[PDB]
Amino acid sequence: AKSRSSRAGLQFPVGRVHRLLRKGNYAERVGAGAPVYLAAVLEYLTAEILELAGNAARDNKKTRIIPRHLQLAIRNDEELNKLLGRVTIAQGGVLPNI
Amino acid sequence: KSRSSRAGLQFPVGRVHRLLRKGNYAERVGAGAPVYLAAVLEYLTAEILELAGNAARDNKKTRIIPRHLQLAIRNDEELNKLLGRVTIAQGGVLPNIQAVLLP
Amino acid sequence: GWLKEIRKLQKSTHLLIRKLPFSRLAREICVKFTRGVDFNWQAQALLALQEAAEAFLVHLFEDAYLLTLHAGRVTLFPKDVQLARRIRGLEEGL
Amino acid sequence: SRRRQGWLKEIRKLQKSTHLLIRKLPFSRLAREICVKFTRGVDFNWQAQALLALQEAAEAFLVHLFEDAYLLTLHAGRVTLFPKDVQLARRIRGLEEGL
Amino acid sequence: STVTKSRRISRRPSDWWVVKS
Amino acid sequence: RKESYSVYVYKVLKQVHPDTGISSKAMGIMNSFVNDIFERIAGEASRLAHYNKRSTITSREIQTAVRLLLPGELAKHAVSEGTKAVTKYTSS
Amino acid sequence: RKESYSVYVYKVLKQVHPDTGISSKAMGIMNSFVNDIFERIAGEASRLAHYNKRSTITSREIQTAVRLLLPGELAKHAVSEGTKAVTKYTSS
Amino acid sequence: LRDNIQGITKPAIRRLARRGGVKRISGLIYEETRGVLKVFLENVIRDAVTYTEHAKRKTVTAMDVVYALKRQGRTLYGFG
Amino acid sequence: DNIQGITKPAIRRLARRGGVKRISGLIYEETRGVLKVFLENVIRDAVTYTEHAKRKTVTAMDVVYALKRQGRTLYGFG
DNA sequence: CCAATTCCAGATACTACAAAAAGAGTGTTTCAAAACTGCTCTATGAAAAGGAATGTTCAACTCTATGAGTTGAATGC
DNA sequence: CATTCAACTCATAGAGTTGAACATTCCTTTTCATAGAGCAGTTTTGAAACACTCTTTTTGTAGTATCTGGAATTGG
Repeated sequence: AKSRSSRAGLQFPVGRVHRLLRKGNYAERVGAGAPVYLAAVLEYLTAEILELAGNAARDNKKTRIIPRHLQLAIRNDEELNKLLGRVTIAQGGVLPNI
Repeated sequence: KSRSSRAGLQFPVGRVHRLLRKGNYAERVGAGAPVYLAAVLEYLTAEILELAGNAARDNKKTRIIPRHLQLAIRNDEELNKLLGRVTIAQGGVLPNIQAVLLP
Repeated sequence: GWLKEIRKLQKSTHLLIRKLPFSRLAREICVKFTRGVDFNWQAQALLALQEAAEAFLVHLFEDAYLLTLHAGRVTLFPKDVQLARRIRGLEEGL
Repeated sequence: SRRRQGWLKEIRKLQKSTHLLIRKLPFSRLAREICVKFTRGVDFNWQAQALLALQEAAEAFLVHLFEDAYLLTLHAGRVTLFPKDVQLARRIRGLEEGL
Repeated sequence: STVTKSRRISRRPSDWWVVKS
Repeated sequence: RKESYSVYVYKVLKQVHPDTGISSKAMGIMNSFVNDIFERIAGEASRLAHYNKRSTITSREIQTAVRLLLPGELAKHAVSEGTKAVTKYTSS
Repeated sequence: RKESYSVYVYKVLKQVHPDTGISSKAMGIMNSFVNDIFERIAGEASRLAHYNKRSTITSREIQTAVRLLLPGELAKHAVSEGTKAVTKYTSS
Repeated sequence: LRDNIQGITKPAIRRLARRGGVKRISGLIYEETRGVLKVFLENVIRDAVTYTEHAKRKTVTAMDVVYALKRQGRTLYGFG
Repeated sequence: DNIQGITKPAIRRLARRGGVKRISGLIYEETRGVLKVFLENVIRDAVTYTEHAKRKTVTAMDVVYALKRQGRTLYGFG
């Protein structure tokens, strides 16, 4: 009668993350606040990437995001480039470097 | 009547079985998986110990020290590729000097 | 001439190697490993393999040209690629 | 003639031993200073084995980095090491192995 | 360059960064 | 029947950009990113719980794993977001 | 009250070299090596079992993980030893 | 040409080098590039075929390639 | 000035064990900075591991785990 | 080179629906707080010797401009 | 695939820079005792937190019908 993701004031699903934690054989028990914490972190990272992707798309007179915009947004950020250091984006290209 | 003796091994089978059961790997464990794992572990240990003993004997010694383990590991391409990101304490380096520097 | 070519290629995002030669080479290498049996291939698998290979090659060329500029030249040599593979350390350069 | 090549015998002797090269007290002082700079105001204790392991790891890292930097130096056509060699070695090793 | 108890040839890591024909 | 994170990504996109769309390959890339980060954090929390002889995974393990895995400012803001979310969820 | 592999390593050493001893640091290094290899193989077998939607770890998963992890000749000889031990164990 | 390794032509290698930022290339680069690509493909294809024949299938799937690349330390996001 | 405790002869010994023949004067400060960055990263990870548990003493296993989490394995202190 | 027109592939919008997750209750288990014991980290003292620090010097190292020999990017078919 | 010539690489020598080698000294690290006590390790237990089960609703998840951003071509 009331979603847990709305209880936490989020958009990502909480019950799905809880089930995926329970069925991933990570430990024999799972707490109650761990899925909320994980969903909040995931939503924050998603929004952080999507904002820069939308900015990169707007700076090219486009109204739809393509993998090139995601590549630009990820490689033009310091901490995001540090986090995704061993990841390859398909159809993303490279950054213009002389 | 031991399982290790039944499989003709020196490494323990019950201990590996218990470690697999209490390691958070899967809900069920078979019967030949611990035997297979113990056999592989014993084979690797025997290879390393033989190479280290040969190194110590050629070095005119009687006891194996970490230096001999380093010399044995770094002189075998497959063992070197397996332990590529491992550091051995008090092991030192191999005596490698560039030929351009030496006259 | 070369400058416009580099500036245009660094802006596009399409694959640079043809599909049929890559498919033939991958199929022969795959049949070399098995016991003579012929395996089927999906199109997405070959596409992913080509994407990964091309990304790897472009990054290796970037590193090799860094080494070339350090050596005091402007032309790329095979020893630059070899030294880049050696410095990458047995897991990334191979 | 004072000494033709003492560096040769020095390297040959150093590549055969397996003992630590940095003193223990300055290393401990530096490690404690960094650790107290990380924590807010608390002063943490340190086991001896922890400091020994840290020193071993640091010295191994430095020796390997020096090997790679001298490879780059020899590629550049020189016999003297420069800081640019260390910088380029870190850059080519990447974000993790190059810090 | 060395044959252990089992007949596995233990070779020295000569070279791996050069392309061989 | 398959499962993905498309609806939630579209929701947060409409939240951050009201007049911008997205392709299908970009959505697949976002799904892969979410799955990768999930796996990383969950594995780190599991091994953390194993090190200290515990049989439960709590928000403390998640916070420690986030502090260990993300760089500085990202980790600070993610810790703040998670703490705020848990505090809002508890008072209900 | 601690566990190690000292007695088994000593038995293997006596089988290989009957007139050779070993220090304590080398024994600690050997214990570390055994634990590392165990962890690697078990994790790879778990991942393999999860990919194909199975809830059991059998000798086939161990064999495939050994083939995936070790280089060529080491993998061949390890598979030989493993199947030999299995067929000797099931015939009793 | 007739050999399958010769199907990777000089224009394609030149385009890859130009995308990488290279300005001037030598003649001996193409064979080295072919050899490096061959080693890369051999490793990835061996791992993928192992993953494929672990299951009782005869068709190579994109997920096998993704798993091989991931276990070798190279994550791919597009074909997940 | 604890960073100055790492003297010039010690850096010389490290470079000689690494195989270096000649060293320039500007290298000691660079080496000090690199060592400082390495120590900062490892000590941050180890202190996080230590304070996750309710302890106030850094142990060897904390350092081992901190090194392992960065792609470096140590065998002697297991 | 940029601007305008038109076309169509590829988006968005729109519904049935079935299965997954809250609601509620019941049984299990586990981890923090308290008391006790021990243990090794730290701060101190007395010698001492050898290794770091200063200073000087000179043969060894690098930088740079230049001529001789090689080649690969552009072009047409 | 055939030419080519302007754009490269390579070897050499002179001007300037500098790091290894060495005498001396004294200061700083190392070694042999020495507790004090702050902090870590061991044992109980119980109240709160987590797992297990049946029901019903609601939400993602495919299928179906419309709408439009983006690519191409031609002309100025």
